Amino acid sequence: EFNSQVTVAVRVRPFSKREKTEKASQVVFTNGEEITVEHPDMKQVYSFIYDVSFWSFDECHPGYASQTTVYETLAAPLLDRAFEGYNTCLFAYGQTGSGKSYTMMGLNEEPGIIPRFCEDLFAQIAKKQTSEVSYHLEMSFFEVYNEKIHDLLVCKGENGQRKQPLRAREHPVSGPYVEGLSMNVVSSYSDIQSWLELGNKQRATAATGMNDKSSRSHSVFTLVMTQTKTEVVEGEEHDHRITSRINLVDLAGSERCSTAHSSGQRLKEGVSINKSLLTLGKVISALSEQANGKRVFIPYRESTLTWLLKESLGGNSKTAMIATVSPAASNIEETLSTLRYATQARLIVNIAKVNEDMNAKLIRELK
Amino acid sequence: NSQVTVAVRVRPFSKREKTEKASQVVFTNGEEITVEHPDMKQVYSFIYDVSFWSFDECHPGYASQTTVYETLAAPLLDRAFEGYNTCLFAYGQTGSGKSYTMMGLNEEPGIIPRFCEDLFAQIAKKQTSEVSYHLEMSFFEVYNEKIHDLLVCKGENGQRKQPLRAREHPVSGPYVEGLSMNVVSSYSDIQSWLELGNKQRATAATGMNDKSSRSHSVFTLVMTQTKTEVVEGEEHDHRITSRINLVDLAGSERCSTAHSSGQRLKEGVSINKSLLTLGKVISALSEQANGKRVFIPYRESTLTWLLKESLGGNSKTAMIATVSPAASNIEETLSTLRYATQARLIVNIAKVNEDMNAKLIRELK
Ligand SMILES: Nc1ncnc2c1ncn2[C@@H]1O[C@H](COP(=O)(O)OP(=O)(O)O)[C@@H](O)[C@H]1O
Ligand SMILES: Nc1ncnc2c1ncn2[C@@H]1O[C@H](COP(=O)(O)OP(=O)(O)O)[C@@H](O)[C@H]1O
Ligand SMILES: [Mg+2]
Repeated sequence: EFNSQVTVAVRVRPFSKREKTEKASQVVFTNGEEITVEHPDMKQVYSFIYDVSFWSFDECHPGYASQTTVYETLAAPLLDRAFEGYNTCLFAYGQTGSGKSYTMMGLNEEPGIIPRFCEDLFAQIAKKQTSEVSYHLEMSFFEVYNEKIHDLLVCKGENGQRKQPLRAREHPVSGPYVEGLSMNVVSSYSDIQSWLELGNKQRATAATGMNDKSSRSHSVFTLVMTQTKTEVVEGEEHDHRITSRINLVDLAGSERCSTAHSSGQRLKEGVSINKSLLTLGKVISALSEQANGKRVFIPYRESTLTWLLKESLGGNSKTAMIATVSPAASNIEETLSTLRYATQARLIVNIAKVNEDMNAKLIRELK
Repeated sequence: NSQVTVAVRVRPFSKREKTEKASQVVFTNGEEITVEHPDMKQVYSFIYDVSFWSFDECHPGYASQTTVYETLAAPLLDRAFEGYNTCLFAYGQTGSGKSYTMMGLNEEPGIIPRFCEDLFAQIAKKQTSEVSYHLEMSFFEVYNEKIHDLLVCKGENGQRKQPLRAREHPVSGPYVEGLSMNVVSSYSDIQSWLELGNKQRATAATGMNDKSSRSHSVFTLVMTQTKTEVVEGEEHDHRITSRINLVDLAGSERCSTAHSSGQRLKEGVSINKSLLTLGKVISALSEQANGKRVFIPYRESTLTWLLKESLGGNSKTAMIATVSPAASNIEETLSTLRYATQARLIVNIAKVNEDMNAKLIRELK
């Protein structure tokens, strides 16, 4: 009966060193909810509406959306629903050097969404930690690189090459998953921060022409929260459990080989990123046409990313998209591709449900 | 016209099998003998007339020492005083607790002492100085189809086990030629002779324990009840003789699990043959009591031969089987339980033990 719509949001980034050296023009203007793109040639103007818009272009102009603002507007509802008993997903999308990693992870003195999410989660837990409710939290953090899966939260052994790949499998009920994945327990913010540091140090980064710290890999942060609660029953208590999966996803960029001066491994990994975005795009185009009566088959098996995220793009999750765009005029068509895929993702509808861990057993038939 | 009163008696976990987490295989649901294979390959069911669930105290029906005596042995005493013969067989494997079930310990005593004390008490109560009761006793063993007396001390030799032979008196029935009969008046007089005889009984260290019986044991009480004559003349004219028999058989002992070594293979065969004959006799008597014409094979074993008159006519026969509830002794418990069933066994399987969430059907119905 529920049909949860996907929460699309947009973030305009300020000018970069490259776009200031080449004195590129501003074309992405905002008025609040709406985002418009006045082409330089002045032959046509496009405009798009979204649930949420962020304008980090100027640190002084009114309407400046900060890390705390994007958090409190996007992630806090997802935290409320995750405590309610829903699965949640927040995934970034955009081009190279557009503010996806800065938006989600952030830097040391400019945190992104992930640390704030974990911090507020643990705060609400410590503030609701009664004997009525117990809380158990597991985390995983993994990487997709040249269609191979990798665990980020391990201390690699010394060798000429030490990256042990994992395999993806399909459980008939739970859906796709990764076999051999470290699921580490967490009690408070400190362990989370240490694991995040280890993961962001093990992640794949390189220096390319459009970002010196360009992530060469998709990154997924999974939190499994199990909250146990009681009901006065014929015997002992502690007989309700609610599980929730929170998937925070930072993806890479399209990376045109001409601008991004690339030869060898960068081309190779870059090409892999291009094949991962093409598949993802095709899955967001088929999910936006399957929510309009037309019947379509979503291709999730053509990429490990979309295969693992089968349950988030569709299926059972409350999901949100952060499109990242640059205001320069030298990237208009790529910004527009991002905005068109975001406006199509707006039309996605999922079926989110409470994970009472009791269906078909006894209280399903009570109900 | 009397069928056997077969009864079973499960024992509780001991120290070793409670420490080593040996799981329970024998359970109770009113039939009180259901065996769930630990792999749940088969669920057997062993309906019995009487059964004593001495597994854990908190269950209703914890059959204690007093319970088993007052239930199964005291009728044999009330019947002995009626002028009729009785036999009580004890069957169990090494470790089931047959000794603690029949004899008992200094605490929580057993069938033998309860029977003897109640006998002496009822005698002293019914005694009038016009009626009198006299008790003599004998104690022998059957070994490799041969007879031996247990109350005869032996001298200096390798060993002095002399064989006696059985003979049929045309009226008194079968008996042993050369058996020692000894008078008694109190339970110490019996306990002394028993602690003497169980030292000369046959025992050897086989594949099971070093103290495992390899011979059947018969303990016989002969009771003479004499009443006087009021018409005129001699007393000793109204005499009633009763025979109580307390037997202790050995184990079936399969050779597959115990590579018999020449002399441990001559005793297992004999025991296996005697148990088969005993089973045929009991099944034929049960079928007789339910209105059939059959023939009881007394003659295929010295045991049944000498116990003919105690296993036929107006006599009372009981058999108490002792079993363990551990999964370590499943092959032995099923053996003990199959040799005791005078009915049809019921084997089945269905994994309803764990319906996923508290009897799905109660609300899915
Ligand atoms: N809102 C912002 N304020 C200040 N600097 C920003 C902002 N957004 C992005 N940047 C800068 O731009 C770069 C973003 O690179 P990154 O987001 O990692 O690329 P990608 O999104 O392709 O992974 C960083 O060096 C960061 O300092
Ligand atoms: N029904 C019972 N209840 C409690 N304890 C028992 C029971 N049967 C046996 N036991 C304990 O286990 C032992 C009995 O085993 P035992 O008589 O040595 O076996 P067997 O007589 O077959 O050689 C005794 O030590 C006794 O304390
Ligand atoms: Mg990045």
